[PDB]
Amino acid sequence: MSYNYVVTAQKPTAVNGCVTGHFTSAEDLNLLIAKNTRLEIYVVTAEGLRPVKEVGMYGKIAVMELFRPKGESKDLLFILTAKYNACILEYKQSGESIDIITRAHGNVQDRIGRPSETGIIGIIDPECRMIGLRLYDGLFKVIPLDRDNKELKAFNIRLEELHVIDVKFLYGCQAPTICFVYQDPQGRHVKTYEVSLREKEFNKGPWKQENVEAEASMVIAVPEPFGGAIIIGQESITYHNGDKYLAIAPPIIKQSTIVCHNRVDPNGSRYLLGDMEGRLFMLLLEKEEQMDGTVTLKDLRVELLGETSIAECLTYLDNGVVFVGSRLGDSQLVKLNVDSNEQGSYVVAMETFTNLGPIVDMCVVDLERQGQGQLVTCSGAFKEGSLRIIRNGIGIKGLWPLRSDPNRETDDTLVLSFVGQTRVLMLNGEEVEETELMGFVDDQQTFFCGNVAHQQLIQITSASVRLVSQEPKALVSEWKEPQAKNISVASCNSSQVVVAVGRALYYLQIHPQELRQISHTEMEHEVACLDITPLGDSNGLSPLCAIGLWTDISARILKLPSFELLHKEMLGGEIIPRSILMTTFESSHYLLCALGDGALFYFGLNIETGLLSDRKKVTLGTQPTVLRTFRSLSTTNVFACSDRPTVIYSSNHKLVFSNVNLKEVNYMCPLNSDGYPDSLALANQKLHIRTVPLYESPRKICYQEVSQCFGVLSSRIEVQDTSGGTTALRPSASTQALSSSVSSSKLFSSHETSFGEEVEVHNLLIIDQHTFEVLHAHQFLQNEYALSLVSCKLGKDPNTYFIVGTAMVYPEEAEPKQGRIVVFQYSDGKLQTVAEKEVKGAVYSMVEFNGKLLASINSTVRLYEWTTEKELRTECNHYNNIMALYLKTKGDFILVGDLMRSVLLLAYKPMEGNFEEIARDFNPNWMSAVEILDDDNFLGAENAFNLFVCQKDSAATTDEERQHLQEVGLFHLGEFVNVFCHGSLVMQNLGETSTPTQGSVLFGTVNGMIGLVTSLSESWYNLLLDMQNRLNKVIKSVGKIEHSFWRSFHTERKTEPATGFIDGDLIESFLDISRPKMQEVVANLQYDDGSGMKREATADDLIKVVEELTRIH
Amino acid sequence: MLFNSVLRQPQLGVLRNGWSSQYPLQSLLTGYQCSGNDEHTSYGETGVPVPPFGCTFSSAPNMEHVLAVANEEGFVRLYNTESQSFRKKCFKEWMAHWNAVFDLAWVPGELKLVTAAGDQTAKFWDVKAGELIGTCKGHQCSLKSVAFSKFEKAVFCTGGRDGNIMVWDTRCNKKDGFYRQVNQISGAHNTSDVDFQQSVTVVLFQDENTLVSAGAVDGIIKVWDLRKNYTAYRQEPIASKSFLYPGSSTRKLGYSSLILDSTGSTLFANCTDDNIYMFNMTGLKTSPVAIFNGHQNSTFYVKSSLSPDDQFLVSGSSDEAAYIWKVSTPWQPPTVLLGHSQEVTSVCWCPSDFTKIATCSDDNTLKIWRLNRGLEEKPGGDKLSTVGWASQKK
Amino acid sequence: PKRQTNQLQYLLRVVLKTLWKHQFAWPFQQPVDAVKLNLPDYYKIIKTPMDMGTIKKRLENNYYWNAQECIQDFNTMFTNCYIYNKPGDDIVLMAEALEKLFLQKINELPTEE
Amino acid sequence: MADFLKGLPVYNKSNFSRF
Repeated sequence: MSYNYVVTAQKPTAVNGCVTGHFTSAEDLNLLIAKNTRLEIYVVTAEGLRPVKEVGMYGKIAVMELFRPKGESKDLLFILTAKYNACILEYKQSGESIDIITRAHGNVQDRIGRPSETGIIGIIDPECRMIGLRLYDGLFKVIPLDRDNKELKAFNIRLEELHVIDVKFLYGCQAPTICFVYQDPQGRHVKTYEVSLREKEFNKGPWKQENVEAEASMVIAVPEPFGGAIIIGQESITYHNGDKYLAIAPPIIKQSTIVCHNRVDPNGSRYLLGDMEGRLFMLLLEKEEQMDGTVTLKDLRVELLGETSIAECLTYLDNGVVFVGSRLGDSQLVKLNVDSNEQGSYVVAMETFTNLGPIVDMCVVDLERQGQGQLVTCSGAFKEGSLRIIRNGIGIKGLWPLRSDPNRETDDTLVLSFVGQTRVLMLNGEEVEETELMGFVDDQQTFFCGNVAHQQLIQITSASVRLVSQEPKALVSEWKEPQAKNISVASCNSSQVVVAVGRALYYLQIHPQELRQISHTEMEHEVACLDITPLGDSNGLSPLCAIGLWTDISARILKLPSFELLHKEMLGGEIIPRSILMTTFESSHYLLCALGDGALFYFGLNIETGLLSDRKKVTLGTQPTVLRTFRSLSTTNVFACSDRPTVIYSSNHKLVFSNVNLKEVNYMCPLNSDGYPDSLALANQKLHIRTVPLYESPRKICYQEVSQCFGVLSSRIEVQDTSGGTTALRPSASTQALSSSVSSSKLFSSHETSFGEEVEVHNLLIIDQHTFEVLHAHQFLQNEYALSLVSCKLGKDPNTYFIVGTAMVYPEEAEPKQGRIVVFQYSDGKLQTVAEKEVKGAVYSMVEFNGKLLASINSTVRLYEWTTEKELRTECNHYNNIMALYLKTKGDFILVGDLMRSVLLLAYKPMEGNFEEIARDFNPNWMSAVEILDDDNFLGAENAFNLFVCQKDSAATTDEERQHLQEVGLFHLGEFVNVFCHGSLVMQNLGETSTPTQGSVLFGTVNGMIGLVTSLSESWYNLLLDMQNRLNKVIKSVGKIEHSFWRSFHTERKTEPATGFIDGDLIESFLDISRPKMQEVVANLQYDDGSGMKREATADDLIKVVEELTRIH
Repeated sequence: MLFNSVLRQPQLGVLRNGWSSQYPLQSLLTGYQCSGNDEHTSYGETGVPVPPFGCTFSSAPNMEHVLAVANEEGFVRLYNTESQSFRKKCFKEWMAHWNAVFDLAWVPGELKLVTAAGDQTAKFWDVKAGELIGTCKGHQCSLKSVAFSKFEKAVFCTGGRDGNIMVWDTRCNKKDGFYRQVNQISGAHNTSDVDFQQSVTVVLFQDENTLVSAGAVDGIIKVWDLRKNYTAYRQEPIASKSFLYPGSSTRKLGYSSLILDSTGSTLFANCTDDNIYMFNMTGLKTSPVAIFNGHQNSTFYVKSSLSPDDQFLVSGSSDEAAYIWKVSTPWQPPTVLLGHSQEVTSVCWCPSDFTKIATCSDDNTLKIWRLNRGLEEKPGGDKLSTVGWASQKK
Repeated sequence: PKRQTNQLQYLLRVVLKTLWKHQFAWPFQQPVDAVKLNLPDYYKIIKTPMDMGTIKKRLENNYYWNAQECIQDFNTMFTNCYIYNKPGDDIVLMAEALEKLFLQKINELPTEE
Repeated sequence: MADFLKGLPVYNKSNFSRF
């Protein structure tokens, strides 16, 4: 059995291209960005970048532009995905219903043809007549824009030039005219063609071919005032227009090559060009008029503006601001100031959209030190690599829950706090000051206060009853101090106010139209807030007077007037929680009392009965229920808050354990002010991100709990100059470290570079778990690339060791030949080496097997034993592989990967000592990631954005038949998966109580998606696949694209449909449709629970199932 | 460069290098080895070695490792190349033709094959049952090559030494147990001006209605459209696409063998002027973009093959060894695969394994070579247990 | 009395091989017709212009009854190439090189067992 | 005074002149 469920915890956030136009309406600009498949449209406004819609398409969006045909007000959008599917989208809005309609959908994949090396290029005629696609090598797809072509019937034109490096459109031509730069054995040339749809061929072209430089990157289309084409490449900027060949070689563009570009001035008087290193160059077009009417170009200029993120998208929105889109870094909203500043650069950032980027590795750690797991990844690359931390959630002690002012709020009453007193100051905004005034008593300090009825408020003061207000204006019912008893385990509500003044007391509910004598019987149980909490604001009758008491916790429900006598069950519970929480959706009220003494009662309150509940026995301390309320929406519930950390989700009668974003909650609740959405009230978007910038690209990360440290491999790129050996480029975290160390391997001593060469130096950084500051940065040797890291316990040695494998790399050789396996110990402050163990090869990935160690030398799986004399000794070898890249272990099973071969599961032989080959997969896969799910299922992630799971079938005969593993399940994730890990964001225990999560596995991809993979049962999988197929039949796709077509396995040669893999966004879209759509689906479903009983297909019964499925999300 | 690509893959993420794969494995060509255990010897029924001609892999699911070696005595054999059992390597062997076979083809994704020879017929066998399913009588002279469509499994092509080319459809019903030619073209490659010259050498299937053919002395490549029917067509057939010979010698040059990539846009033709030309089919460029030289194609019996990822070309030679060229860089010297005493006549790279490559030569021995890295092997023989080695031309 | 004798194995295994591995035997291993060669005299002079592809079909079909009947249809092949194929010509010359080789192996063909 | 950054095209002034 291997039936897997895959879901997406966090959406991808790596920008793949940007457009700007009047998409939503003809009066506002837009910013449309499609990260990997998720397409978000932002409407440009004064408040910032307000999102208006995000959609999920079944395909990796690759070609994106906006075109405005004649006869249409708002311009349509053309989308081409990585599965060769073309869609034309239009923004349709009717008052509030926002939807995107597909005016023309089609499939443009050709059975024959080689895919292009650059990728996929889409071009639009400036007058919006036809669509040009550079899909396959040697072909040029052309789609007419005639409205009868709803099915997108295109035609392919054959051109003589095969290796076309770029193709774009021209300007000012009556007929559709394109220009392309191409590579031939004679060099790189630029040629123009006049494409005509009437003859369906290519004409001669406006101007002849011109020999451009050997490194022409891409072409820029200059608008009508100047026309022609712009060719930018490494060390060259040229302008070609008929008889004009104005070319310059600026000395500033020499460092790197331009990647992205955009046009700012509508007439074409200014351009922005990106760079590989993040520099944002600007291109100036100097114009001049000759005689009358004719305008030509004077000269070209380039200028450096500043440094930005790693530029893959550049767009100019409005008012001198630029959207800097990034693939390996966070996106930026930079501002182009007219005047410069210090360290002169006209680029100043305004907003930073977080991007997970190329997640290389990840690991699960426990900062809380309880036993649960939080993710930490080595995000980013090049100069902007960081250490972003992903977690689950949603000395400032004490809050202001008094939302007295309906709109002004801020701070009007300084309600300051100590033991059994009252500090209430009149404030003007958040101005708080330690200027004690004698007008109001200030030696007192408040816990709580309340209102009674008809705003006959009470000025609680020991001196005199001086009501500073206009409504009551009387000395009636001041909160007296019979024994100097201020709020000391005391409280009051608002609908009714029951106090305990001394011991004999006339019920203080004597207010205008609020008269009652119920708490007149002598109460022997003085409660903090002895009262009832109504079901809304009902008063004057007795709809539900049954509340109960928690002093003895009896089945009898004690109403307030009774106060009877029962068995003396005064338990040890006296510790106070924070609150019990008003939290439900529309109409369901429950009573999850905080009975943390034992048998935590998460009552699913049946109002009438309230008998029992699903009890989760969490044996914690002495914590009874404490009544407290803060209100945010139409909510009526409470919350069990026992001693050992318990943070819950809102459910019917069950519970989960999670984290609140605040790291300390004694008397805490955040604000409701909606002023700053970027800087939220998150003290320290369901998953929260904490960013620690290292200013250098990390490679591998591991955690040690004995010293509570993070060991991270990192690579720093420095320009190598002969004057001084090597000079740094930017100050990274390695240079700005508290300590430093340089490796010294005397036995392993074994070229020269130029002044313009660059050197990648690999370092190991030790980072504290609390402050996340670098402590020690051990620097490796020259031409030393480090490719592994593991903190492990070896043999009988009580110490834990950081083991790093590394290899020499020289520009001459293609494969490393010599390497080493270095062992470090972190005693205090300094990393001390122990052993070197020089190995002729290249270490790739190392995992602690069973107290010994296993290596991943090229074409070699070796076992090393940590002897008593502190050195590694070889134990056994296995050479039946090309070279083992990624390796995972579980028990006695060693899942060995290969870059072009397949799963190579090996079994250790304790009696023999050498490895054996139980089975091996015999298919070509081009593997990229390996994981072992269970004792039988082995899962892998590919280089062509694919997922698969194979099994070691035990039904085969006692022969070579069992030596084969068949691909049980296949899936097309559509993303380049990079790392697999074990854990979950939910509290990681007690998940076997019929919950459909049999083993949770995280995966992190290159584009920055966190994903969950779990296992189900056979009946669960069959029901779930059937319901998914029914929903796919019922629901309408965003771009008229089939879900099964998109999820089907698709390599370069095989296109078998996806089997044995339940999808994640389609399953969770069931909760995002209207009730008639719930009735359209599940109309004749079975909903098999046992074998054949209870076949009714209740919509709520499937809603509960989907909720249980999305609990692990 | 391979290690650099591997290291840079996680940070950047999927970069296209021209061909249908990444990781430019150029540095592991000099690691192909064939031990004396994996080598296979073809022994005749009378005891005399028989030189195999025609040995290709398969495409059926879960049985892609079987080989299709056929010797000159008609004893067609089906082997197994993956498992290391060393006992009874010849899984199947039977008599299909009473004459000397010439070429073998398999229907994609099925356990059936087609055998061709000078019997003037083509036999359609079902190897899962071992029965003579079909007979394809209708050739006036001997047969030379048979090919199956990658996309279509029911129709296929057959070319004869008479200078005739007909497509046989298995969906058609035989009238007396003999198949009938659905469409026939006569004199497909006749000299520009019934003999040794009027004979098509290789006929390959491009897509569901296109055929690429090359003959003996015309020296040109003719691509026909099978949608345009040739029922009567009482004239010399015209070619939808024509590819002339870009040579210098004025002799009766020809194309010994032809192969296509995994897509169908690049065509590699091994001419008999010690050259291999590569042509583009998607474009309209009739001139060859790239050529390869170094192997001697003196005999019309030499074939060639492509790697599964379409990166490297392997071919026979008169140097008693196989030659391997890199597609992207033809200027570099090739890699020679020494070990064979006599002429190599056919080489086949596995369509679903970069490692196993089967070379069947005129030395009456078929050798299945596999990648051999990790020079620090366990002891027990250095040169004794080795009958072939890879070397760079220098 | 029909029976199996080592001489029919001779003409059925390796003498039939020499018939099949016979040089200049090219147009006869295909059963002869008239429309394909546009020679109508072949079927009008002789009622049954049989070739030895047909005798191959019939010996693998085991239709032949007597060894005398088998050698009689073989010398009927002889007689057909003598009566239709004109003597004193190139065609009867290559058919007679064929005839020389068959005379040699009918010398090689022994008696029964 | 510099022409490379001067007179950028603008919509209504209350577009990016707040927050």
